[PDB]
Amino acid sequence: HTMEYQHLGVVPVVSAQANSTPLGGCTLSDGVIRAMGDAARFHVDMEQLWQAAGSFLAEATGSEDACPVTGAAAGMAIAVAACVAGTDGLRVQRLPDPGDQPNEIVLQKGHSISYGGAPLAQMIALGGGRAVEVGAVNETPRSHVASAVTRRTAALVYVTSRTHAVHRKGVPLDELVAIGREHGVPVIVDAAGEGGLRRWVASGADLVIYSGPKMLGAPTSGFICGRGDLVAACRAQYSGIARPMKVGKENLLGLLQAVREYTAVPEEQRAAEQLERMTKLAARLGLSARTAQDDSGRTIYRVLLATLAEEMRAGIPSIYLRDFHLGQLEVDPRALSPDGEESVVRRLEE
Amino acid sequence: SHTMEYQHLGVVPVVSAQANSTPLGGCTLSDGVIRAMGDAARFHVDMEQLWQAAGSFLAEATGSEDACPVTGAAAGMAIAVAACVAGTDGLRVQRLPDPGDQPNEIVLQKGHSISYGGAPLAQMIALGGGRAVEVGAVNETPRSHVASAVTRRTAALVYVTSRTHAVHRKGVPLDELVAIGREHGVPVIVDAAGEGGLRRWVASGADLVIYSGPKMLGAPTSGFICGRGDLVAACRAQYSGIARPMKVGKENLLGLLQAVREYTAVPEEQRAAEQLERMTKLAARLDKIPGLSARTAQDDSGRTIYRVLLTVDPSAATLAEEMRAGIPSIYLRDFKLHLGQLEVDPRALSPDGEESVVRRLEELL
Amino acid sequence: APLAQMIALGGGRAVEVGAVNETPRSHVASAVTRRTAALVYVTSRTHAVHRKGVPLDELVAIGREHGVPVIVDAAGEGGLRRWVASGADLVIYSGPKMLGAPTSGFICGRGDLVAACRAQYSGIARPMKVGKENLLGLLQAVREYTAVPEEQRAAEQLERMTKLAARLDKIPGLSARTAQDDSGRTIYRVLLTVDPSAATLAEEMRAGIPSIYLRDFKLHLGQLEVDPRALSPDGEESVVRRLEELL
Repeated sequence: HTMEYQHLGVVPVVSAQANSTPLGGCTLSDGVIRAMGDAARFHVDMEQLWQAAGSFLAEATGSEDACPVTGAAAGMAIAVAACVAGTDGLRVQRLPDPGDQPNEIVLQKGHSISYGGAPLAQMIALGGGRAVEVGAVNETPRSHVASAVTRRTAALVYVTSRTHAVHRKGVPLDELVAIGREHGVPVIVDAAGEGGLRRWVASGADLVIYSGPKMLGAPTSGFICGRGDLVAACRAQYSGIARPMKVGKENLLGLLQAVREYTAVPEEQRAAEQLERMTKLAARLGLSARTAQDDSGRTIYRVLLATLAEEMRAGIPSIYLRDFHLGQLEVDPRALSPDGEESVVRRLEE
Repeated sequence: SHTMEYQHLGVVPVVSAQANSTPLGGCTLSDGVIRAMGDAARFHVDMEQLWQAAGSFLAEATGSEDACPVTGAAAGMAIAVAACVAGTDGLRVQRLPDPGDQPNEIVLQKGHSISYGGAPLAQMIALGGGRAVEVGAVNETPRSHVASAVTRRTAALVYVTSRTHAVHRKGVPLDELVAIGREHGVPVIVDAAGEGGLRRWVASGADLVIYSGPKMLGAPTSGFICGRGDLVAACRAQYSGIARPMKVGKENLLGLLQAVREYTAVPEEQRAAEQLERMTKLAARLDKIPGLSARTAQDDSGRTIYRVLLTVDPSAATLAEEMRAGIPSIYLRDFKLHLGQLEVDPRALSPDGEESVVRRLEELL
Repeated sequence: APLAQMIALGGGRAVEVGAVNETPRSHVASAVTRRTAALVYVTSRTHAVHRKGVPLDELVAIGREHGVPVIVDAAGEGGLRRWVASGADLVIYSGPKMLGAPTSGFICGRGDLVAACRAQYSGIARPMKVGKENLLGLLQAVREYTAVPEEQRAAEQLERMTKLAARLDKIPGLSARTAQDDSGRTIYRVLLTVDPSAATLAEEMRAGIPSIYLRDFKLHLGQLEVDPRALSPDGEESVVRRLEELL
């Protein structure tokens, strides 16, 4: 028979911590799987595919254009390269050496996150930029970011995630946009796991970065959308530092099909079905189990429950819970199958 | 509820008579490979566990100590270089492309300074924290020159096997680079992207060998680095660093494993025999066209690949542009346009693709 | 001695653009700045590589746009006019290669830059002495070269190799055929196919009583080539006699 996980000794795991990269991202629907199989059967003009894919994702996000990438980590490096080197093919070939181009990338200290143990500054460095962090972890004044922009500044960076980044007393996105529009400096937004496809582009940001597997139900993929001239600069880096960040034709069609399925389901029906499933789940679960919405203010509902964390990950159905400061644990339903939901209750009884 | 297809985007499939080119989407996949990608998409797995299991699989097929999947040969060069520069130290991995205090000079022959679809090999070296030190000239590189360039600041030697993209005229063969690497304790990195042999390149003693999936193995966008167990471990560590944006989906990896499983079941003597008879019959059908002279030609570099060399005499350059602009877009191998010739490569040419070449050529002569 | 070394002797610094298998036109144009003194182009398809590169006429157009001269290495070219006709400012020929001259050569092209070449004989060209005997030999060699049409030199060479290829194909184990130059030039050689060691056969030819040097550019393909450009009629018989005495 054809190769499967069982032939490798790899046992499937249960994910109660959403679509994390160390677990393979997300599982794909039948429609996305069909789209990847149909794409694998033909040769196509990949430049013609990227243009059509850009137009599709542009309409989905209300932006001028879009450029597919492998994911948000690549999207940041490529967006930085686009702002530093532009479309000039020689400068594309020279990166990460910026030559004489402005390459300072300004961000709040509280947004100095890491991509699975890889610093955001490393992605900035891969695109030829030099990260310039301003302010402190607990506070960054607006004027400090404004005073950081000089003739050497290539772009500003903002991280939306309230899970990885600190936003207390920092600089919100609208103030960064006004700063970028004041100095004529692009604003790059890392919206890797955001469910909103339009609100981040609507803020005026020049480039917005989305990760495919996190919320959109796509395979390993992603895209950068925003201003047309800068998106063209993003595509130009595939002759440079983005060339090893290879996006296959199968992954790209899977991402487009996943966006089609994601935009068809109303966001109001996604929360009600998720709350009713988690409210009933909190009743089935000693132990203090309750239903709690996202503490950062999102339409995501989990079950608010250290030694038990290591125990659930080692059972016959390896269950990975959400461990985001001791206190209590969380059960994220974004990647929880109906079988995986009953498997959680069956193992927790032990 | 119709799924997304190429036609929905306005993209029409093309006919490749120039093998599995990246700009044309790599290669088409068999039903078995397609099935493997779909099955891998239906479960979450420990990706660290999957990378170990896949590593042992690819190491066995290539006869090496271990292997590390990658997105392709371009990523494989950057990761292999990073492995020799930063090693397994997590902070060092996080700080690339800055090499810090580690030796980072990467020695290669001038003739091997190629580019991966625009992106030079020296650029991939720089992404991995290295600095390219090119020795010799395109038409000559003495062995002594390469050995005199290896110092305490040298992190790796690089060798490129492709006789299509690189140049080997009066250069330094692989076995001599291995001997130089062994004398100085410097690893040897081999770009064997489109090689058909899975074992001979590891068998040279090279420490890291790089294969691209879509080229010969019929895999989806993917690849792997195989070789010495300690340096393969250093490759996996780069996925916490410069390899993190070079993501390999679980579907692409399982497709690659199924592609290798199917590739090792068909002997190379059977693939060449069927290809020789398929091009001999195709060359006869084309030679009958008025003005065109077609003959079966073995690969100039010496490989067991057979194409149809088309001799034009009535414009060979204009004929290739006419073939790409037809209703079925057909891409011929125009490496011999300066000689006034074209080539029909079968490596990506379906049986129906052969008829398209004959039909389009007949409708234009 | 690399071309980049010759560049450094002339006070320049080599700026190599692109890759061996590809160099886009835009890359070369973006590398030309106010600090660029010249563009260099090498015609030889034997020693240089031109796969997906920048043709000479495009380098000329780039040079004209930036006011930067173009230097052409046409060392072994047979055409005396076509390379100047491209608009290149300086074109370089080597005497002994095709013109039958003694050790010598010349640079031709734009009058102002040719004058600057002569001035270097008070500088880095002073050790590169050209004897009055070598120069007159070169002039007489060009006089004799321009009197024989290229269509007559090729015809006699084609018939000489066709008859030689037949005499070699009759040798046991050796397959000989007349082959035009792979790069497309009007030069004809005899491609020798060995099947019984092609590498050992060339070493055997160089170690014979008459030392014979074959063209071993196709040793990796298991082939050898008999080039006639320096092969006297008596030299042909030596090749047949030595090959017969070893098969």
